[PDB]
Amino acid sequence: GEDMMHPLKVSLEDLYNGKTTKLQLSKNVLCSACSGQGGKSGAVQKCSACRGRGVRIMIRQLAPGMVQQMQSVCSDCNGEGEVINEKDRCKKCEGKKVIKEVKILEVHVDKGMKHGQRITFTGEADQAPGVEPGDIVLLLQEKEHEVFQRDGNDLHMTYKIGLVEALCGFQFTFKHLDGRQIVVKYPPGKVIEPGCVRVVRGEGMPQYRNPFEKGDLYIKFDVQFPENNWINPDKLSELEDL
Amino acid sequence: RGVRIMIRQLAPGMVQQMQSVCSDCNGEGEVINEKDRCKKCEGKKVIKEVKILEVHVDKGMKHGQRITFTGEADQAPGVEPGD
Amino acid sequence: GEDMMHPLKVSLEDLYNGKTTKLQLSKNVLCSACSGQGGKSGAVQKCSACRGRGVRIMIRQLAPGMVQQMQSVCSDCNGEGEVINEKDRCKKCEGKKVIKEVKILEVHVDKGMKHGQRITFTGEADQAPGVEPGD
Amino acid sequence: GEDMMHPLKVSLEDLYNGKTTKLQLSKNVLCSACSGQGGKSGAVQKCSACRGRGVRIMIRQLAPGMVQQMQSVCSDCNGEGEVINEKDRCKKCEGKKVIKEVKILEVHVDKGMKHGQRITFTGEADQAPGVEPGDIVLLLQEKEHEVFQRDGNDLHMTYKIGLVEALCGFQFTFKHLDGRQIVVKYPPGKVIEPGCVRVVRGEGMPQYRNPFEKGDLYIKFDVQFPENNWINPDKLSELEDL
Ligand SMILES: [Zn+2]
Ligand SMILES: [Zn+2]
Ligand SMILES: [Zn+2]
Ligand SMILES: [Zn+2]
Ligand SMILES: [Zn+2]
Ligand SMILES: [Zn+2]
Repeated sequence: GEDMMHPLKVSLEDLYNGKTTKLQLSKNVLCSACSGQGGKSGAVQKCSACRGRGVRIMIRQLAPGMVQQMQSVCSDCNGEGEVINEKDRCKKCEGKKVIKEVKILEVHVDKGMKHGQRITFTGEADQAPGVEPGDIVLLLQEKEHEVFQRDGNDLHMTYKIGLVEALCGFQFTFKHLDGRQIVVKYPPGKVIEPGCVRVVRGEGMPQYRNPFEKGDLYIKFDVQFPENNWINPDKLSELEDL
Repeated sequence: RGVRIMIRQLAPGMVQQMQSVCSDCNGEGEVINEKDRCKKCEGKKVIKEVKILEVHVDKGMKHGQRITFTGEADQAPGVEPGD
Repeated sequence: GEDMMHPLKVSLEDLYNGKTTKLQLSKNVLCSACSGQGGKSGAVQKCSACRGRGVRIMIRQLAPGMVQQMQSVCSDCNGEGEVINEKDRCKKCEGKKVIKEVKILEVHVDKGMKHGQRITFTGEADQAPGVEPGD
Repeated sequence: GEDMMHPLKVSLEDLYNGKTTKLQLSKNVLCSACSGQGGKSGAVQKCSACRGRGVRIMIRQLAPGMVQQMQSVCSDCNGEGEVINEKDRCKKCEGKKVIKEVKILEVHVDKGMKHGQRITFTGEADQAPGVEPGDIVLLLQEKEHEVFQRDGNDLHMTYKIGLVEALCGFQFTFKHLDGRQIVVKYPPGKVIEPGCVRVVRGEGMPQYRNPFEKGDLYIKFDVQFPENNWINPDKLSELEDL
């Protein structure tokens, strides 16, 4: 049978911490009451309606002397070309050989898993009579995150700082993907240039299969200048001297 | 026949037969070479002409009163014109 | 369209406290690339294979002088009776007029709800061309 | 005849001020001594060497039993297939019907002309017997300029300023494409943000055919922060208060 592909939307926190989620899927299963045979041997009859074709040709007049032949799925066998009396299949499928069942799959998203990574559930796809079921393949879709951008195992963020912080040193705090508060300290007497990047080592994403190893966090600094007229002209001399 | 049956597919396995007036004889069922009729009608046996009728409305005429111009309607081959 | 019925298994604690749960369902949606038309007007062709029937009659010999005629869904149009070139529909449906999409429904189970109670999501069932979706 | 295309490399100053330049080109002209006839009527003889083919097949042995046939241009008629005795053409062409002459073209580059603009000299290409000459087409190629980048009729430049200049106002001078010194003044109490753009109106490129109208000059400001440790920590408080 055909494999079923489903996108699983995951956050950066889900990918960092790991996540177990329950996915509800509706799939075709072989009808438990007739084991797909549709019905008993000799219960399966040619649909009289479409004469086994699955489809009926309906004639719609558009104008006198203009008829449109439309092919419609046959109402009496729903396209199957066969009819099975309810008593021979069950009061479930309806000569269809399958029933829609709701299955809950438990999905494990491991630490450090990547965008586009596949989680396969073997033989979990749609069942059909005389067909071995395909797989359900979940495709991991990473959601955009407001603070962090992921590059492989590394994380990138933009942090806004004032001119005073950029020149005189600073301390700031942010929330990481595990919910820890990280305190970043930059010593006085070192300058942060506008757009410059600094690194916080080991505060990136965990490696897949090796969650003890992590990438790095790169912080791009956006240096905010003070507004128009922030200082009296008389004090510009004192600033120049410094 | 004057008409052609054109088949329009609506979907694979749904065909609509539409009757269209035949492009080649404009519904007449016959064709006359231009040289045999003229460069006017076109095997049509008639031409559209613009006629000016002078209409006299007499004093005291009533709403719904009829003014008839005899034989002034459309001409057709082998047909005496209406009014 | 037909309504889709799904059993939602709930515990007594879920029914007592109330519960919000996310249900992932796969449904047929109209193909965004051809708006169900399947393809452009005149892109829809009769399947040559089954001559518009959706099905092919395959002859299986059981023994010399015993042939079984089996009706199989036509491989070339997957039962539709029509074929649409990929370029006329998209590289998605495949002349099918629909695509399987995964939708997440947020389901609210209120306090005191009963066994057999129905929660309806209107128009959320399978879409088909020229058919208003069921619930 | 075929048109001759020549790239003319022009600077922004050339395009702003206008430029007259002399271009020396070598072209084929009809031989003044035989008027292309090659020679007198009956002076033109089939080349005996190549029997009128212009080419000779030379056999080079590569190994015994391996011969390479190479087609070479015929030495005796230089590919023409004909030979004209020197006395019948002149001591110039040599039965060639043309001579290489050096022509100087005066090229006018007007104010506001654009990259890729064509200057055509009609009938100035190579002459051949019984062929009307093609044109010489000069294609203007704008050279990169160290300070200014041109966009249509507008000019762009990057100007570096200190943090003090960005906050307290500044005055600077630059040399324009006409060689004028432009003094740009920015008033005190207005801030220049890093990477912000300002405009000096009417200091762009002149419009082609309308050199009284000019585009604008856009100045991107690159704000230079002071280096690491530029101020004593004790003075950081005084800076914060301002
Ligand atoms: Zn069944
Ligand atoms: Zn049927
Ligand atoms: Zn489609
Ligand atoms: Zn088919
Ligand atoms: Zn000569
Ligand atoms: Zn020769």
